[PDB]
Order: sequence, then structure tokens, then C-alpha cells
Amino acid sequence: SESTIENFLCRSACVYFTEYENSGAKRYAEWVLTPRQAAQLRRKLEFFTYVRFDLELTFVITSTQQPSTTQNQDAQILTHQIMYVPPGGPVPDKVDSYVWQTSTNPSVFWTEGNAPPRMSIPFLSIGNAYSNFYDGWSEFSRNGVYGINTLNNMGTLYARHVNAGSTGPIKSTIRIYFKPKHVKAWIPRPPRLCQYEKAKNVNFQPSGVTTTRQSITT
Amino acid sequence: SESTIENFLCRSACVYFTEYENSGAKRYAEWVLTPRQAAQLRRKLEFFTYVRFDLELTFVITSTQQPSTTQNQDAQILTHQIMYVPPGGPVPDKVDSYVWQTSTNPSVFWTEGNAPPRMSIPFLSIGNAYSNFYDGWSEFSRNGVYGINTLNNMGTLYARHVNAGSTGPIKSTIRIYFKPKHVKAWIPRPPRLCQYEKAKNVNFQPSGVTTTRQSITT
Amino acid sequence: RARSITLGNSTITTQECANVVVGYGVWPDYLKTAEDQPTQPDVATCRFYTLDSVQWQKTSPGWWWKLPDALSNLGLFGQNMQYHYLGRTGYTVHVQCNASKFHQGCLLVVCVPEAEMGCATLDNTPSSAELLGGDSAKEFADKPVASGSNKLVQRVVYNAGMGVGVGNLTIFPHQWINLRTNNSATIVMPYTNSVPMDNMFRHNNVTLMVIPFVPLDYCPGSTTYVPITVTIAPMCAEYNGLRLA
Amino acid sequence: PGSCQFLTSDDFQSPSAMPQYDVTPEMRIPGEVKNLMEIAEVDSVVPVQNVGEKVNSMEAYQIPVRSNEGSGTQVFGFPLQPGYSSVFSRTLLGEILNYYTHWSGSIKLTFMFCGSAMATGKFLLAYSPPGAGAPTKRVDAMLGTHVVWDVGLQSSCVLCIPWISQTHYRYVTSDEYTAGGFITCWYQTNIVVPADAQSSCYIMCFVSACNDFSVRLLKDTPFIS
Amino acid sequence: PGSCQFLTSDDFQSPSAMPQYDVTPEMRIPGEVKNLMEIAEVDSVVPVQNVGEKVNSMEAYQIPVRSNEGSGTQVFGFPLQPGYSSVFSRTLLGEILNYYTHWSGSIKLTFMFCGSAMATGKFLLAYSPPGAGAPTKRVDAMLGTHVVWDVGLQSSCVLCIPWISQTHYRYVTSDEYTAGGFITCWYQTNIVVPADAQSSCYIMCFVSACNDFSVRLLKDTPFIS
Repeated sequence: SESTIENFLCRSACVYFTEYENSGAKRYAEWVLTPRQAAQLRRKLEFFTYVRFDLELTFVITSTQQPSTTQNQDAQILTHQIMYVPPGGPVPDKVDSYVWQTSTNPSVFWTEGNAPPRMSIPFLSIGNAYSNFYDGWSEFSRNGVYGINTLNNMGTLYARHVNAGSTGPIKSTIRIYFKPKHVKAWIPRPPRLCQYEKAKNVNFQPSGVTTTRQSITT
Repeated sequence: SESTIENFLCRSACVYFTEYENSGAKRYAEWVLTPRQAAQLRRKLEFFTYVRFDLELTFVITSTQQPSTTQNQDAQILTHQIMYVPPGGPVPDKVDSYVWQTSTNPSVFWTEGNAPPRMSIPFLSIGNAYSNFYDGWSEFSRNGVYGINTLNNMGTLYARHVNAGSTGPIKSTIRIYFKPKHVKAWIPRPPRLCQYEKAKNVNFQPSGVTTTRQSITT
Repeated sequence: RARSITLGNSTITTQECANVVVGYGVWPDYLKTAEDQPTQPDVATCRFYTLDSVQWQKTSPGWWWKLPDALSNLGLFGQNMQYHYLGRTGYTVHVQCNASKFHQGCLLVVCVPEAEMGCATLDNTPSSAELLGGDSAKEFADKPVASGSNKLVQRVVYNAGMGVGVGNLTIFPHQWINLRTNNSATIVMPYTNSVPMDNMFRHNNVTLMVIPFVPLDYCPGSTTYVPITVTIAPMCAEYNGLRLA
Repeated sequence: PGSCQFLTSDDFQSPSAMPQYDVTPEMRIPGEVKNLMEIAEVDSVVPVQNVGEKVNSMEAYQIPVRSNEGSGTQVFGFPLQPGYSSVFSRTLLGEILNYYTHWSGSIKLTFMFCGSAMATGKFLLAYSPPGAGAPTKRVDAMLGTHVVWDVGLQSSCVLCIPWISQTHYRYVTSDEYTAGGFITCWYQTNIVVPADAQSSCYIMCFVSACNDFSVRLLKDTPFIS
Repeated sequence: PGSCQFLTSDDFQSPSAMPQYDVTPEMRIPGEVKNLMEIAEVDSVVPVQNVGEKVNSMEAYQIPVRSNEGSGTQVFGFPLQPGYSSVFSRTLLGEILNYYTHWSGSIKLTFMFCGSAMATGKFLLAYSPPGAGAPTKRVDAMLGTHVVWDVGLQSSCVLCIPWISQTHYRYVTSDEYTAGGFITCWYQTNIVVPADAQSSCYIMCFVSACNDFSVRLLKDTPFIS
């Protein structure tokens, strides 16, 4: 009963943690949607070849007062904007760009001190199932990289500070949770055995089959 | 299915961004309702001659602490007033005017830190449809300007600070979102092709028909 | 007693009992968008394509044949792949192995879908030359491939080049070959892919792996190898219509 | 989680700023648009000759045909991707298709020979399948899906190309698309005119859509600067 | 109390970021997984000889059998706990069982003698009850739950061990488990081969599951570093 894929692949897993400020060089966050960065969830997803699911994104945004020497401070409430760029959509080159205003990118404004913001993304493949494993080239020409189908593109995620609250410096961290929903899986395949190296490929270092013992009669 | 006008002309588009303060020369905002300022939405609206719709206005108000040297600050919560002046209604000449109190202008008071304020405006034309394009003069006399019917008047929008929160200076920015509802469109017409110049007229600079290529057999 | 199975021009000899292993309980049937996406089926393509035999010796790690790539050069299947663009096909492997009663060993014949191989160097991906072998099988390796600035596919036999445990490859449609009982293996593979039709030159649908778990052993005087032989038949293959609606 | 947040793409009920106000009833105005697909089904003149200063004039649309020096020479040619292609990105079809990220369907092409009532010739309109490259000669074109068009009998020839789909994400500009077909015209016979009749004549093309057309994932238009 | 809080393990309805978007319909792809138990019911080769450098090779799986020096000597032996045990923690069964904290059921074991068609012998597969220790000699093994396996007649022997359950919390590695049984093999008779036939032969083991298997309290996998 706990072994159904709905009960095996529907756990809120943290897949990204970063920090952006109201002043300074770092002013926004970005993260191409891809589920292969967290190994604990990648290893569970890699039990099947093709998986079709929906995503529930939960963001935990917390702001800390950066140490500074600016006198006479009195902060206001901070408002954040999380803009989710759908596949084939314009992406911001800077914080105060004109791409944050585009209407086809469903951004969500959230005011500090409430329930965490949350939005649900539907199946975004132009095909019939996401492919955990691909045995081909991205392009017909030699230029195409091996094992990278352009059909598992889930989009990108940009976050920023709508306004600078106080006159002092403030750093805000954003944690992203991944929760797959309505999961269907096809063609089960063996577990990893080896350790993971990169997020883009299945490259690995050859390892033993299992752990050793004193003797065969032990 | 995604090509129905209800799914093509019902996207929350940002159509105005300004800033007003609790002190100084700038003390309030104003913006005559008109949908021709944002080119991304204007170009979509200009696919049809007469369009009849309803408006859902969403305002995102964020206040930042302006740099200053005023000592001993301790701000209170800020309250804003957004007054929507209906067509043929009195308009304020200053912040502390007696027009902000009139009862026929449906103003909405919103206290900083909650869900953003939102109000819905119905079809305000005394005629049967707004005219994207007009091939006449505003007045019978020569004084009347060309292509400006006085039947697409959607009113004006004024915002201000109900009270000065602290003793220091504070600047508050207001973003306005336009969402048409119940959209009916008649007489489709060709896309712009040329770039936009002003918001009041269809004046343009002559441009080529398309982009070039090496040859006709290429 | 034996049997004969005539598909088109080709004829092949098989045992009365063949214990066929249908892939996922599904027979590779046809496809069940009108004028917008016309499709045309090809029949003569179906027939028995016999690949080159491989000699199985005592020091032999294993082999691997990509099912679409292997026939990319033989008959109509090789031709159709060059002419038509999109195509969906199913297969029927016929791995047969002949050795006397005085030989001993064991083989695993497994059809792996989307067998994405690894690379010696973690930074880059394997070259298509070291990945795709046409008109010839590709062999595994006993010791790990030395890593460096190269695009050599990882080919250790135990990791299988996909970085898993070689004892768990059974999850996929498979069949064992004990040189004292079973002498052949038949596996019918349906069309497994996310899309109804795919480009056949840019994507391998299925991969055929034959790995000997138990080493071949014989007494001095017997033939010092065992000629494994593979026969592939494309099944229910259809291609895009090149007409004009 | 998921409450007290403003999401741009949400459908909720809003409090009316001005209630108790009777909106004007609707009237019957001709030509009510229900779907954008109907617009994409009106034939639009295609600028085939968008070569150099031809675009900044009216001759971009007209295709020049000359009887002399055309025993088997090619008349014209272009790939078959509506949106993202110089010849079709600005038509009605292309302008509707530049709003969606995923579109598949069939395209209708109409050629109208605009010459004297006394001119006769033949043309060889060929359709190359997606993967196959554009034909090198008239024979290669004939050994395919051609249509021999005689302008003496018929003054207009119509085609219906299928397997038309999105070939790239975002926006790309490229001649000779890999996953798209090519339409080319060859001079089977030369233009035969009597005395006191111009032998130089022009053609025109009209691109439309079909009932089997889909459009998904609406995005921003790239023609706005 | 219990509202306006974010709990990772909660099932609520979320506002769709992108509504009015038609998801692609599903198709029939072969081999749809419904439950993880089906995976745990496929026989997997068991590395019985995981002794020294045997793991980093292919000989870890094969079990060596020698006719000489085996009048009654033990061939092999291992405890009967799938998960948490060097011989079974890496199979399919063990890998599924290393995700749950509580599991009980029955285990199926299949041995396949891989030798010449002309070799004959006998073996004595014995099952020790949980509390009882592994047998010291061939007699002790016989006075229990044994199965005399003749490789001349049958080339494969199958067992079905019950009373298999979780023996410890978290993850432990230990030889000779107290609450688990032991499977041992003894040479009843030696391998009898004719002339011109190898007498050194190997065996292989395959571990599976059964209909009566339960798995509860899913946790993290300990093989991730």
C-alpha cells in the first residue's frame, strides 16, 4: 500500500537554495527547472524510463538583516516576485529589466509574513512522457550532444525584490520544494549502484558489485 | 482551444508604474484609463475594430524608506487610498483637496501588508462597443481632432497616502494590472507590421513588407 | 525435431519448443492525425536479417548490438531509414548458439530500452564511433577503461556501461541460455518510446546485450569457441506518407 | 500555503467598483470573431520576392517569369515553415502563428498566373518531403510529388501541404530548414505568346490554413521592439 | 492552532500557474508500473562469492564447485536477511527493501547448476530455523529441513523460505544474524564426469519475492553518499 508510485514519488523534496539582496552585485535568483540536481529524488525517479507527472512548487523566502553601519533605519514590509518563465519564453538579463512585466510569464507577488507562496505547473512536454534516459543525440548533426532530448524542458524560475524595504542591506534566501503529482511510470529499470557525478549525464566511475565478506561459508 | 478571444485577450498586463511620497512636491498619482500605452496589449487589441469588455484592476503598492537624516524614527502602518473617478466626474487639483471625499468616486482604502486591492469596472460606453479605430473627427467643427471618439472614455485613477506614517520620508510605488473580461470582438483587421510611435494616433514611419533573403531560389 | 519459419524470402530453423518471451506482454501491433499527419506502412521490410556470427571464447566479456543501427545498411530497412524520416518498428531477436554436450557455460540475452551508455571521462560524452558499430558487434571489457582526455564509452562488463549492477539487468525482457539445457532465445520487443514516430538515425529504440555470466569451459580437443548467431526481424514497421493531401 | 498571494494568471471574482449601474445592452454588429483560427484561414499574398530593395516597394509580392533563358531553369523556391520564415512570417497565418510556441497542421497554397489571356506555358510545382533536400534539377523534381500546371487551361493551381509543425523553440531565422519541406517551381515549357502580346508575365501566391490546425502555449510576439 | 503553517507532508489544492492550457492526452506505452512490489518479484542474480577482489570482477556471482576434496565439505552459506546483508542488499529485492523500515514476507531462492550435460552429483541444501545456528556438519544439516538436489535429473532447484522480517532499525551490517535463518550447501556426492569433460563447474542463485510481502514506513536510502 505504501509501495504505490503515488506514495513513493510524492514527497516534498528541497531541490534549490540561494540568496538575493536589495543592494550590491547579487540582486536576483534563477534556476532552470530540472529534477536531476538532488540525488535523493533523482535516484527514485531513475527507477523508471518514462514518467509523466505534474509539479507543485512551494517557496520558503526568509530575509535576514545583513551586518552594516547605515544609521537611522526603519524598514518597511518586503514584497517579493517569483516569475516562472514557461518553455520558449523571454528571460531577464538584469533585475530592473522590461521582461519582468511580460504578461505570459505567471509571476506571483507575495508580501513578507504570510503563508508561503505556491503554484502548480501542468505536464509541459509536447510529447507523451518525459524521458529519464535518452539514447540519442539532441540534433541530427554532429553538433548535437548525446543523451539530452529537448522535450524535457520544464522552463526556468526567476525571483527578486519588488522594492528595497529599508535603507540598509538585507539578504533574502529562497528554498524551492518539488512535489510530483498524478505520477505514471513505465518500463522499470535497475537502481544506480554507482555514485552520481554530474547532473547532465549518466557518466560514472566503475565500482564493485557489492560489499565484501570474510569467506563464502561465512 | 487556446485561440478563443477569451484565452487570447485575458492576460494580466502591467499598464502603469509610478511613485508618490508622504512629503515633498510629488504627493499623488494620476492616470487617465486608456489601454493604448502598453504596446504588447495594444497590438493584441488592434486585431479587431470594435471590442466590448469589462476591466479587473489590480494594484501592487510597495513603500521604501527614502534615504534621509531625520533622527528618532518609529513608523506606523501606512494606509493608501485609490480613488477611481468615473467618466464625467470631479478630479483632484491637489493632495489635500475636497474632491477626495466625494461619494460618487468609488475609492478603496487599503492597509499595508495584506492581499493587494482590486476592483472591477463594467462596460462604461454610452454606445454599444468601444472603437479601437475611428475614421472621423471628435467635433463637427474644424477644432475637433481626427480619430479621437469621445465614447471610449474609461475614467481616471488617483492614488495617495491617507496619512504620513513616520516623521521620515517614504516613497510608495503603485503598479496597475489590466485584465479584460467577457471580451467580444467584431471585424478582424490586419496586424501592425510597423512600429508604434505615440499613444494618441496611428501615425507611423513607412517600413518594408518583410525581411530580405539572398535570392528567389534560396 | 526442428521447425522452419518462412518470413518473406528468408527461412530459419528453430526447435519445436521455443519458449518465446513477449517483451511486456504486448505484441508489436500497428498504430491505432488524418490528413494533417499521413502515415504509410511497409511490409516487404519484414524478413529475417542474419547478422555476422561472433566467436564466444573463454576470455570473452560480452557484446552489444543497437537494434535500429545494426540493420542501418542491410536491405530495405537500411534504405527506408535513408528515404522516409519518421518511423516506428518492433523486433523479434533470435539469438541461437550451437555447442556440443561437452561444452559448459551460461549467457544472458537481454533487450534494454534507452541504454544510455557512460563515458570514461566524466566531463564529456562518448563519440558515436565508439558508441555505434555498424555491421559489427561492440564488445565489453574486463578491466575499467582508463580515463583521460578521450571520448571512450565506459565498457566494463559488471557496470554494463549504464552504471548499474549487472545482476539486476533481469528487470528487462530477457532469457538465459544454459549450454546443458536451453540452446536458443527468442524475444519479441514492442515499440517502446514517448512519441508515436521518431527519427531512426538520431535515436536507438532498443539495445541487445549478450553477456556470459559463467565462462565457457571445455577439455583440450573440443572446438575452442562457440559461434553465437543473431537473427533480427523488423515487425509492424510504418513510415510517414510522402504524398500531398 | 498558496493563499494571500497575487498570481497574475488566476481567475477569481472581484468586487465591482460601481454597482447598481445598467450597462448598455448588446446589438448586432456584423462579423463577430469567435476564434483566431478563422482569421488564419483567409488567403494572404505572400512576398516571395523579398530580395534586396524589393521589400521596400510593391514588387516584393509579384514573382517575375521570363520566357527567354528558361528551358528547365528554376522559377522560385522557399522552405515550408510558416512562422519564423522571411517569406511567411509576416502574413496573417505567420502573424497568428508567432504567438504560439507549439503549432501543427496543414497549409494551403494557391498560385495565380497573372498574364495575358493569350499566353500559354507549363510549370512543374514540386514538393520535397521534410528530410529530403530541395531538388537540384527538373528531373529530380519530377521524380517526386509534382503537379504539372498548364496556364492555358487553368489560370490558378492549388496545393495542400501536410506534415507542417513547429521546428524550433523561441524564434529562429534560417534558410533551408532541416525538418521542413521545400516548394520549388520549374519551367517545363516556355511562355508562348502571339505577336503584339507581352511575354514577360508575373505570378502571385496566397497562403491559408486548414480545419486540422492546432495552436498551444501562447507567448509574446517578437516583432515588437 | 494548526493553520497558517507549511508542513512538508500535506495534500492540499494548489492554484495552477498556467491555466487554459491543453495537456497532451496519454498514449499506450508498454509496461506501466502500478506498484513497487512487482519489481521486487523478478529473480536477480545474487553475488554469493563477494570475497575480496571477487566483487570487482564478474566471478562474484558464480559459485565455484570442485569434485576433489568434497566428501562432505560445505559448498557455501549466508544468513537469510535480504536488506542490510552483503549478499542480498544490492539485488532488486534488497534495493526495494532498503527504502522501508518495516518489511515482512517470504523469499524464493532458485539455484541453477551451470555445468556440462554429462556431470552428475548431489547436494544437500539445508534451512536453519531463525534461532538455531548454522549446522556444523552434513549430519546436523540432514537432521533438519533439507532438500537433496540431484543435478543429473534436475538442473535447477527452487526454495521458498518463510518467517522473513525486519531484524534491526536504521541500517546494520553483521554476519550470522540472531533472528534470521541460514541457507547452506553440502557435497552429498562428488561431481562424476566422463573422460574429456571438465569436472570444475559453477552454480548461480536468483532471489525473488512472494504474494505475501508487506513494506511500511518509507525512509531514505543509505547507499547515497
